[PDB]
Amino acid sequence: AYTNSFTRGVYYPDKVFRSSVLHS
Amino acid sequence: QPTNGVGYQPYRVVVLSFELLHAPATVCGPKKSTNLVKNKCVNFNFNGLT
Ligand SMILES: *[C@@H]1O[C@H](CO)[C@@H](O)[C@H](O)[C@H]1NC(C)=O
Repeated sequence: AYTNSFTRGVYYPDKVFRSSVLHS
Repeated sequence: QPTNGVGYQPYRVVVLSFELLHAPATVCGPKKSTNLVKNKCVNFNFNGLT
C-alpha cells in the first residue's frame, strides 16, 4: 500500500549559515 | 621471525583521519586565544581559519 511524498524529505545539506540565496 | 628479511618483518601502523568540517572544533594545537576586538581593522584567526 502507498501514498504520495509531494515535497517532504529535504534537509540542510551542510553545516553553514547562508541567507537570501538560491543555492544548488 | 626476528630474522625475516625487512620486507617480511612486522610493522606497526597508525593512520590519523582529520574531520575538517564547519562543525565546532574539538582537537586543536598548542595555540592561545587573545582578547576579542570589535569595530577596528584586525588580522584574525578562529580555530585555524585565518
Ligand atoms: C503512486 O500512487 C498513485 C496513487 O496516489 C498511483 O496511481 C500510482 O500508480 C503509484 N505509483 C507507484 C510507482 O507506486
